[PDB]
Amino acid sequence: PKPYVAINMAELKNEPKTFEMFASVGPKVCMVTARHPGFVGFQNHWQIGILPFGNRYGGAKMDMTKESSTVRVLQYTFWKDWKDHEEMHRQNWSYLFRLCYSCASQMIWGPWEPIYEIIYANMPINTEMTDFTAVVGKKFAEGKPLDIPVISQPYGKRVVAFAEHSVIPGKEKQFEDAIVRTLEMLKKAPGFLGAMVLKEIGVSGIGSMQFGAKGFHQVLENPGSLEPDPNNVMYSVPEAKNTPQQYIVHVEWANTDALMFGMGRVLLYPELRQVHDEVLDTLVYGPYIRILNPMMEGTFWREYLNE
Amino acid sequence: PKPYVAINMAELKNEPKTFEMFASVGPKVCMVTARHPGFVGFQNHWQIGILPFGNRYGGAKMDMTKESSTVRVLQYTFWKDWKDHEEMHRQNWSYLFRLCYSCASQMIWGPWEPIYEIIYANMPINTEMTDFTAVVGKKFAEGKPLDIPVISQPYGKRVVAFAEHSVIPGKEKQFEDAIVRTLEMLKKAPGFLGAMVLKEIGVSGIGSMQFGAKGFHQVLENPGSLEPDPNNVMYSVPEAKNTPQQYIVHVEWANTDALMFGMGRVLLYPELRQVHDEVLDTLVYGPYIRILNPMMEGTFWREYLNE
Amino acid sequence: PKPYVAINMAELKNEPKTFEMFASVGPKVCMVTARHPGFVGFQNHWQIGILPFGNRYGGAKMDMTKESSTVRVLQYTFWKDWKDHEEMHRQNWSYLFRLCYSCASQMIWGPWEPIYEIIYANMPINTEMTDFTAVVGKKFAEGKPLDIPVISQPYGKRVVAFAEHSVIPGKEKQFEDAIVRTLEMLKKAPGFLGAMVLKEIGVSGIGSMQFGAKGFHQVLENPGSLEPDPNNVMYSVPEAKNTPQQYIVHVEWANTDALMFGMGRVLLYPELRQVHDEVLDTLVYGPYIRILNPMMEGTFWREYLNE
Amino acid sequence: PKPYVAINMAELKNEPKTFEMFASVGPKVCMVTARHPGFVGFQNHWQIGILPFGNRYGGAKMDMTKESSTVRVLQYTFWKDWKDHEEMHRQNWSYLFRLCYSCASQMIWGPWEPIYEIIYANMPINTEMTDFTAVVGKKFAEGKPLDIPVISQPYGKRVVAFAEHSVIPGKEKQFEDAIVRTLEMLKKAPGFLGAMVLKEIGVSGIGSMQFGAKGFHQVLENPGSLEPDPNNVMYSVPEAKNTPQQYIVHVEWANTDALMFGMGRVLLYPELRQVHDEVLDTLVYGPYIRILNPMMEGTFWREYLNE
Ligand SMILES: [Fe+3]
Ligand SMILES: [Fe+3]
Ligand SMILES: [Fe+3]
Ligand SMILES: [Fe+3]
Repeated sequence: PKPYVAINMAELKNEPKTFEMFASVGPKVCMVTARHPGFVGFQNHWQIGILPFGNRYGGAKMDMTKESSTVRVLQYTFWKDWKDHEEMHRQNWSYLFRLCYSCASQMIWGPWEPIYEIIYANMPINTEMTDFTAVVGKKFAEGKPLDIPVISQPYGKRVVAFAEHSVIPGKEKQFEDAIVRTLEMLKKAPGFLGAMVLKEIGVSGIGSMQFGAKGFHQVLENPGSLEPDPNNVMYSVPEAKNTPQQYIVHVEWANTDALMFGMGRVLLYPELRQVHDEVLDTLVYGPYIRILNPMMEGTFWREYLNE
Repeated sequence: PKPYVAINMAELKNEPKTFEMFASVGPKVCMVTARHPGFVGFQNHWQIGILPFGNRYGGAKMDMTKESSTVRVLQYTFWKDWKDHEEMHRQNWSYLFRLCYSCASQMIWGPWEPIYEIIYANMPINTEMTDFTAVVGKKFAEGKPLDIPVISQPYGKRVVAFAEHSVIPGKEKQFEDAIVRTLEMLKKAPGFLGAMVLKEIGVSGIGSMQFGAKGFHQVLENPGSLEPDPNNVMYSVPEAKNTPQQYIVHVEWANTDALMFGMGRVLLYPELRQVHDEVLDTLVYGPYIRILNPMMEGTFWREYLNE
Repeated sequence: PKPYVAINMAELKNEPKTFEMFASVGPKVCMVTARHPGFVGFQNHWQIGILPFGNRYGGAKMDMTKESSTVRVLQYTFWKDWKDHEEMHRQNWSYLFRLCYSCASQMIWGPWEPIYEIIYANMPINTEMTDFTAVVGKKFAEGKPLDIPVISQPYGKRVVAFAEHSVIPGKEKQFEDAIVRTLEMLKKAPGFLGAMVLKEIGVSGIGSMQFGAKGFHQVLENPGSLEPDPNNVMYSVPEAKNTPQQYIVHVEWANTDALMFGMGRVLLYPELRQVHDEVLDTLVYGPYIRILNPMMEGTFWREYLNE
Repeated sequence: PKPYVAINMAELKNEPKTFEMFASVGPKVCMVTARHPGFVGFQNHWQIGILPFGNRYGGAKMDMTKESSTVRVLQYTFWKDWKDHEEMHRQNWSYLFRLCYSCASQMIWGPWEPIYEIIYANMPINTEMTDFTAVVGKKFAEGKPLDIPVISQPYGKRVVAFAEHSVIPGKEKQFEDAIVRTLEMLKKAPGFLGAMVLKEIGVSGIGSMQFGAKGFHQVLENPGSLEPDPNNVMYSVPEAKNTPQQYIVHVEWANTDALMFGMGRVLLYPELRQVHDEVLDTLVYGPYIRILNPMMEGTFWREYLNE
C-alpha cells in the first residue's frame, strides 16, 4: 500500500565533520526509528545542486558540491500511518532527541519535518546490477514479463529531481489531474526510474524541534543529555498544514543528464508540453527543482509500496 | 553436496613484499592442495576492514587498507570429507610445509586453521559480466528460468561479510534455526550474492603448525628445507572443537554499500529485526563482522556445492 | 591470598587521540572500580609488540609501536571473589557504561573480558629504585633477608611476556604440573621479576558489552548517556568458559633483552628444555607471546597477594 | 567453416613511434589484404606480458607494458584456403612489401609468418555491451536460446592466452585428443570467451621476407620503393612445417584475472588436472603462455567460422 512520508529537512556546514557525524549518528537514528512496527523504511538524500532551467537560475548547476558552503539533507521516513511517526518519536524520545541534537554543532537551519500523503506512485523496487538476471528469470517463470522493472540502483547510484510546487487555492484538483497525466507521459523518457507525488498533510512539531516556551528553553539550554518535554508541542500535525497547498513531485533518474533532458521533456516535446502547461497554470510557487543524491536508504519501503 | 571447509587464518605485515610473496607462493600451495581427489576448490580472502556498526567500532571502517599496518588472510579450502584435508597435508607435507614456512618472514600471527561443516548454504556459481547472456539462454532452453542466478563476479569483484558468532551452550539449536530464518529473509536485500553458515567441528593441528615438543623445536630451528615430524600432532581435529560453539555467518554482496545497508536490514526492517533478535539472544560473542575481499579463488567449489 | 583476575581486552587506533582519551577516561574507570570493597587493584597494559621466536613470526618484533596502526590494551583488575567484579559492574553501571562507551570512537575490536583464577603466583611487590634501601633495612631488622625481593619497578619501567596457551582436553593436569616446574626453574634467569599462571574460568558478558537482543540494540543506538539494560546479559561467567581450556602464562622481566633470552632459557638450557617440553606436548594453541608494557597500575594488588 | 590462419609475428621497439606507425600502416596493410576474395578477416594482437606460472617465470607478469623495451605483435589473418594468403601476397606485392618494409625502422626481429590449420574451435562472434539485447531477442525469436553467446567484446576489451606447445613426434594424436577434452571442460570457467587449437602446416616465406640470395640482397639494399623478386622464395609453405609439430592453444578471457585462474583450472580442479596431464605427457616444449591484447580486428572472421 501507499505509506505516508515524513521528510526531515536541514541545512548544515559543507565540511568533512558534517559527513563524519552523519556516518555515526545517521545509522543510529534509523535503528531507533525501526523500533516501531509502522516503520516501513527510509530514503535519505543529500542535495547536490539545483536545476538551472537554462539560465533562469544561472548561478546554479546540477552539481554544486565542490563550491557550496552548505549541504541540505532531506531524510524521508515511510510509515503505514502518519500517526506512527508521531508515536515513534515520543516512545523513543530520549534516544531520538539526544541523537538528533548531537548534530546541532553543524546546523545552520532546521530541522523542519513536514508530513505528506502519497497521491500517486510509480516507483519500482531497487536492484543492483548484479540482481537483474534473477529478477528476469523469476518474472518470466511467473509469466509476468511486464513486471520486470528498470534497474534502479540503490545507495547513491542514481539521482532524484525534487520539484517543489505550491498551488492556488481551488486549483488542487486541476494540479493533481494534470501532474499525474504528465508523469504518465514522462515515463517514456530514457533513464526514468520512477515518480511519485507527495501532498503535504501537516508538519511534525516534535520532529522539527518546535515546542512551546518550555521546550524551546530546554532545547536552547540543553547540555545534550536532557530531553525537552515531548508533551510541550503546541500543535497537531494537521494544524500546521500549509495553504497554499504544497506538493513535491519526486522523479528518479539514471544520471543527471537523463534528469535534465528527461524533466526537460515537459518543455521540449510538444504533446507533453501542452499537458504540463495545465500544471503550470495552477501554481503559486514553483517548479523549483533540487537535485538530490539518495545515499543511505532502506530499500524495503518500495516492497511495502508494491506489495 | 555440501563440502567441509578449512579456513587457514594468519596476520602478516601490510607491505608489498607480503603481496609479492602471496602472488608466487599462493598459487603453489593451491596446486599442491589440488593433488588430492577430495579437494573441490578454494576461496582465499584478504580482510579489507571491519564493519563499524554505526560507531560501536568507531575506530574501524569497511576499508582500512590504506592505513593498516597488517593484513589478515582467510584462506578457505573445500573438501568432500574433512579427513581429506588432513590426508592431503600429510601426503604432501614436504612441499606444503616448505611453501607455507616461506611465509614466516612476513608473519605476525598464525597460521590457525579451524575446520567447519556447512549447515546452511544459499550460494550461486560465480559468473563474470560476460557470461550472463549464455547462462540466461541455457537456463531458458532447459526450461529452468528460476535457476538463473544473480551475477556473483569472481576474483575480487564482490565483497564478503564474515560474521563471527559464539553461542551459549544449550542454545545451538535456537541459534541455527534463527540464523537460517534470518538468511532466508536477508536474500531480498539488493546486491545479495549468497550466504552460508559454517559450524566449527575442530582445528587442524598440522595446518596450524601446532605440534608437540618435537615438532615445535623443528619449526623454530628450521632453515626452511627440513620438515617437522607430521606425526607429532598431539590432537585430532575434533579434540580442538571449541565450546562455546563457534559459527561463521558468511554473506556475499555486490559492494560495500550493499553490504552495509543489506546486513543492516536485520536492524532496520522491523519484521526481520524480530527474527534476528532470536539470534542475538543466544550469543556469547559477536556478531563481529570482518569485511573480506575474495581475490584468488577456485570457483568450481560452487559447482560441487550446487551439483 | 590469590585474587581472581578480570582482563579487559580491546584493540584501538594507534594515534594520539587514543592515548589522550585513555589518560582522562582510564583513571575515571579505575576510580569507579575502586568503589567496591572486593577490588584489590589493577594492572593495565599496552601491547608493544610480539615475540618473534627467531623468525617464526618474522614480521613481528618485540617493539612494533612505531609502525603499528593499532594498539591492544589488556586491563587487569584484581578481585577477592570474581563475583565482586560482576557486582561492581552492575552496582556502578550508569558510570561504567558511559565511561567505557566513550572509548567507542577509537575502537576496532572489543571489549572482551575473560575472568581467570590464579593457579600459581611468584610475584613480588613493586618498588621504585628509590625504595630498596628502606626495604633492605626493614627486612634485615625483621630477620627476614630472604624476603627481600628483586626490584620490580612500577609504571612502565619493566616489561611483561603474555604467553597464550590452550590445552588438549584431558591434559590440563599435565600442563599445570609442567608449567609450574618450568616457572620454578625460570626464576634463575637474570632480570626475572616474577611469574603467574592464569586459568580461564569464564567470561564477563557485561564487561564484554555482550547482551541479548535488547541490550545489543541499546548499545548500537546509544547517544552515549543511556545505559543498556544490565539485566539483559544472557549467560553467567562460567557458561562462557572455553574448552579447550585457556591459560595465560604471565612473566615479568627487567627489559626486553632479559625477556627474550630469559624466556628463551626454556629452549636454550637443556635441563629446562626437557621440563618445558612436557608443557608443549599438551597444547592445542600456543605459546603465542605478546610483549606488554604495564603503564597504569594499582600496585597494592601485590600486597593483597603476598599478605 | 574453419578458415586457415596466418600469424605474422614481429618484435619492435616499445616507444610511441612504433604505435604511431602502426596506427597508419596497419590499417593500410589490412585494406590491401582484403583485396583477395579468400580473406575472411583478421585479429591483430599486442603482447602485454607473460603468464608467470606462480614464479616459474618469476621475472614475468601478465602486464609488462610499463617496463618492457619491446613490443611483440601477432597479426592473425584468416583465409578460406591457405593458398589464398600466398596468392594475395604475390598479387599485391608492390603495395604489401612497401607498406610492410616501412616498419623496418622500428623492427628488432621478424617478420616471421607461420601458417596454421584450425583443428578445434569454440569461438563466438564478438559483441559490444550495447549489442546483447538484440542478440538475445534474435536468438529467442529463432527458437535457439542455446545459440546466445557470451559477450566477447572487440577492440582491446578482452585478453588472450596464447599457449605455445610443441609435441613429441608420434604423440600428436594423444595431444590433440587430450587438448580437445581439456578445452571442452575449460569452458566452464568464469569469463571464458572461447578457445581454438591451431596446428602449424608451414611457413610463408614471402610473408617472412625470407627469399633466396637475390631477394635477400634486394631487401637489404632497398630504399623502400623497390620490390624484391616475389618469385625468389625458395620453399613452399609445407616445406617449412616444423617437426616437432607446433600448436597454439588460443584461449580468450574476460580479463587477466579470469585468464590466470581460468587457465589455472587445468591445474587446480582435480578432474580437469587428470585430463590435462595427458596433454603435458606429450610435450617437447611448453606450455609457454603469452598474454595478448586483441586490439585491431576484423570481427567478421568469426561470422565465417560459425557458418
Ligand atoms: Fe521524524
Ligand atoms: Fe590446510
Ligand atoms: Fe570489568
Ligand atoms: Fe601474410
